[PDB]
Amino acid sequence: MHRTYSLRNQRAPTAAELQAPPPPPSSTKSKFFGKASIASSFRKNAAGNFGPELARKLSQLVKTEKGVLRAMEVVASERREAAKQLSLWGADNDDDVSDVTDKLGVLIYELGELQDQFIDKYDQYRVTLKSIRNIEASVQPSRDRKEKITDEIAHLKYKDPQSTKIPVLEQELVRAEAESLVAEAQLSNITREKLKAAYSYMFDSLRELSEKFALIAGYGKALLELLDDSPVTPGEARPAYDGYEASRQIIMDAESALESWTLDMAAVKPT
Amino acid sequence: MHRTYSLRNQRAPTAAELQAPPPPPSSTKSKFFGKASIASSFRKNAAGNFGPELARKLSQLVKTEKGVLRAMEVVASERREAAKQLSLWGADNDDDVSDVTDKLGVLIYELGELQDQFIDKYDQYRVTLKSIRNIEASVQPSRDRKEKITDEIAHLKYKDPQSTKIPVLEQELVRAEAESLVAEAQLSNITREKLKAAYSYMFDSLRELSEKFALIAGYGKALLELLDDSPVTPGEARPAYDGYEASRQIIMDAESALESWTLDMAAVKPT
Amino acid sequence: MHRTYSLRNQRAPTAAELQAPPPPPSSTKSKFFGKASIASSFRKNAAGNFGPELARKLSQLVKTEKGVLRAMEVVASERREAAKQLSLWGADNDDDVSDVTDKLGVLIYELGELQDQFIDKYDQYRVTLKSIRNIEASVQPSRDRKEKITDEIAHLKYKDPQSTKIPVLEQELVRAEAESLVAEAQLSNITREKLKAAYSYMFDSLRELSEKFALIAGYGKALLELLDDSPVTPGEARPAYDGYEASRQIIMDAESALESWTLDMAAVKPT
Repeated sequence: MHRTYSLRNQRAPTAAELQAPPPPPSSTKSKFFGKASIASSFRKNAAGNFGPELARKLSQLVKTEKGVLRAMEVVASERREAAKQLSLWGADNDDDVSDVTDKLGVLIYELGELQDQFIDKYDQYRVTLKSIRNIEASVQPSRDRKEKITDEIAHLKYKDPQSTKIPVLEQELVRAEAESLVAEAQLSNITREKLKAAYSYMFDSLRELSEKFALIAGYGKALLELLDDSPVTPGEARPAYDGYEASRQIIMDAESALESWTLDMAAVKPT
Repeated sequence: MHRTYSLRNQRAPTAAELQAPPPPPSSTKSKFFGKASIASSFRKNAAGNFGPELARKLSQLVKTEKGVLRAMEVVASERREAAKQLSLWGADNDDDVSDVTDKLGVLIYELGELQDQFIDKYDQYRVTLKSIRNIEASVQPSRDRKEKITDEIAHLKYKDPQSTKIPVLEQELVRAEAESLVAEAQLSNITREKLKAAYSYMFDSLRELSEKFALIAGYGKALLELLDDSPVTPGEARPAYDGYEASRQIIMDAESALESWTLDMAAVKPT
Repeated sequence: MHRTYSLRNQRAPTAAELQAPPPPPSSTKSKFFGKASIASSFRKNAAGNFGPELARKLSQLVKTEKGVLRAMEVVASERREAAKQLSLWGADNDDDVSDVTDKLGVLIYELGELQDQFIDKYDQYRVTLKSIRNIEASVQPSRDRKEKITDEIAHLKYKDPQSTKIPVLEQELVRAEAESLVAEAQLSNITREKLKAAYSYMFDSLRELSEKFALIAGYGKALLELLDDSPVTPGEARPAYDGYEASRQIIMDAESALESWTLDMAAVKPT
């Protein structure tokens, strides 16, 4: 992150914040738990309660992303209702506002739909995180077997070196040594390859959602241009709205840029 | 939106979907209400229960966005925990994975922080939506007075034209006519100006969040390049990690592009 | 401070830590309040209980440094006892150890004495912090008078513009305006000059204590050179100690460098 050289928690303002000062904190700071009700919070402790020690963190990790999915499902679905209600209010308004508002509802509807595709790809990233969780949890019992083996041979050797079980326990240590070694190496291999692929796919989904979000946001700015802000005095009639086809053409250009999106092209060019 | 010429609900695939087929639907389709618990749903009906008829839709609208804010608050805060837990797991892994993972946790932390600023600006857009709700709700009683006036004069005229209250009720109709006319005109004025300003600011916040999201996503892709996917065979040691400063420099370029973001420049260029 | 680009609290190791790994955390983590008993903690809240609002932070600040002084008084005095007890143990040991140990006790005694001078200068810095506290606390009642004045004139003007007290209250606002302005300007002046002088003197005391600490520490390292670590086998006598004058001369050089310390010279040369 970006932080200032001060004991204060507040960081240095961004160049974007220089032009527009940051708004006051949101008035939705509920005086409650604030973390996806109670069942999710109790579930969070349950992952580390009765799971393998090695995979306890991963058992939380994959399921924690389910909390991301469930919360984002509400965001996508409930914001979808906002587009429903927004375009509905356009009726009890003048024609110019009605056309702009319901068109904005279409654009927000697209915002929600793209979000839903993002949650689907997010689920796929969660699924492969579950897969690496599964193999790591399968590795753990071998570690259990190995430490049990060295514990027994150490205890038996301490008791007496003439025990007949130590000749076979020494080979059992070598047994488990090669046993654990082969899949410890592939555990690093599969973790590296799967994490790289999963997060490359996840960031690909993030880039897809991000650029689509930006394209609709900018074209909504162009859509908002057909919104007269003239302060008409009372007693005088309004000229009739005429930008019906102009807003219609704006959507067509939006759809044209929507259906012509390939990963080869990218307006965002990191340095 | 984009839909195909078919009675089927499924739409035509996007060019992005042509390269990568869409993933299967998420496994988080809970068999429950699925809309921000029950209190929000019961609250949604309450807005239209005991409110002014004109502002019933707006009373829902501004408060519905509070449901967006509350749900997004969970998303921002609970995904923030995912960055916490992800970087924590980097300990019980090789050094290369540890450096990449905790750096990814930093980038996701920035993702959450930018989300929080988005919710703050979203609250401001909700607040001005509350303001237009307030004035429209203040307009409603005049409509109540006007229809009551014409109802009384019509009923009195039907009963008898010689009633002494009709001479003053006729002027009362003109009274309320000019009364309602002046602020009906400004109601259209303030609704148009405030909606345009609020949604221009909201789309400005959306563009800000979108481009910042994309910048961090792309630089995370560059960060992921320092992740060897070589399938090392068991029994052979690994060369030591060396991309400590390379990943450090990647963040510096990310911060440099982060602190040098102005609305004058925009990589996204709509056609 | 120096922190790493990770959500982990642990920072990047220093170059000094690279040569010598950091030791495990101290075993003195008492399961108690741990902040200078209870009276100091209760006193800390008392400073902000019944004090002027403007000087509440400074009233804590100057007195908080008394907590530094009281705690450092214990450190200086109780470590002074450690030098007493250390040199005492030198009796029931061989002559070589006895000479080295009691000489080390002398050096630690000097360590304590220099600490005491540091606490004295620390008290002076605390005293001038009390002085700026006093003047700022004296400024506060004028702010009280000014806001009371504007409150009364606003309330009286709201009640009626014909009130006879408003003609004199308007001049009273100008009265307090020039009143507050003259010492607000000097408040900034005196705060800047006094804080600069106090912390320059405080850092001068810190530099004095620091370099004296280092000089005694290094000469103690030279003193420790007269300490044979040979593993003498049992049954063989030891050669008699002879470095009596060598350790005596080491102290003389230490005292010679001690009495020849001027602020013009400084081994520490910041870049």
